[PDB]
Amino acid sequence: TSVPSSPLDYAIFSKGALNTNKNLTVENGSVYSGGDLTIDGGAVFNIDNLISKGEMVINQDSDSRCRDNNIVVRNIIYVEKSLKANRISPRSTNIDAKTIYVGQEMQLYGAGSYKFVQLFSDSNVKLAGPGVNMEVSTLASIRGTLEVIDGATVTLKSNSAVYCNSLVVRNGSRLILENGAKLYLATTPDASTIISIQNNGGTISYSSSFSYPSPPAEIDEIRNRDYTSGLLTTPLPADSVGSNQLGSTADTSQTPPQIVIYGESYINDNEARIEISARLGSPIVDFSTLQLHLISRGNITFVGGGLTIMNGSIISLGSTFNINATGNPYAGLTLKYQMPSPPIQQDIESNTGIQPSQ
Ligand SMILES: [Mg+2]
Repeated sequence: TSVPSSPLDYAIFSKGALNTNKNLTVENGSVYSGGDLTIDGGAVFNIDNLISKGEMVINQDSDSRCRDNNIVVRNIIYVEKSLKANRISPRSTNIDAKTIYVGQEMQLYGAGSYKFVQLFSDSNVKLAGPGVNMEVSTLASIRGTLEVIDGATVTLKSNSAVYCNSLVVRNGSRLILENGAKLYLATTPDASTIISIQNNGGTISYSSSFSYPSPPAEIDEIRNRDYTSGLLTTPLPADSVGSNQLGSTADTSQTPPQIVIYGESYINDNEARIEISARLGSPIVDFSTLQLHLISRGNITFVGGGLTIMNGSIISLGSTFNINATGNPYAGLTLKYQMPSPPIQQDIESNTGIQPSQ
């Protein structure tokens, strides 16, 4: 349930708005955006936390070089504003999270399986369209309306507890209660809605007097933490070797070695490889050979036609951040998170000054 305080815990950390590339695969760590977080089609994540301090948007892309979104979050999805899962047939957006909080509206249009242990919304939750299927396994607190339309379904799993102001279900949609599930509604719905509920041994309390569950502590922690406390405005380092526009520090005390690349204005990967080769004193064709940390205040671009595989992390400390693939928008990036070694942690801390609040 703990959410990491330091940008070094993140597979991808963005100070400002984050726009991902298509066919992004992320394994381990967390992902954070201090502004709007736009996830492009074909995201496949298996991460601990996914945080946006703005709007979150999850896109779909029917190009045959693309694929479905499959987002698995072991702890928390946090969205300060609205979450919007867009719809492009015949794609799916599958999301499986322990805890999701959305401060404004949750709008699920793209088909997919959305599975939450606990859901907290400070507004409405709207599912619209064929194949849009949500399951709540334990708890949900929805301060506005739960709207389930146009073929969408919602399943309240056994012994779950769900608290909503209002419920609307119409247009070929269903709300399913499994055994012992408890639904509490502050109001009484219309006839059509009621006849769209399939109650398999649960209980519905209509126009019920109840208190909402409040989001777990972790939520207010995320809301009140300034994730870039202490951040300097010093430009990221550059050095004369390699590419004059980039800087680097290496840790060769392990094998494979670790390296941090700094690009104040941007980083492009073929230029990063020139910096890497110069710093390590050896030829480098790719990155699977290496633990790599890329830190910029501009965009990070992967220029190959093909998939880039890396181990490490990506940190943007600029106002906004795009991960771009210009060889072919579908080239893809696979990122396996790895914590930097202590010397590289210290180097990054020194050059940026981020000091998380204790
Ligand atoms: Mg250089």
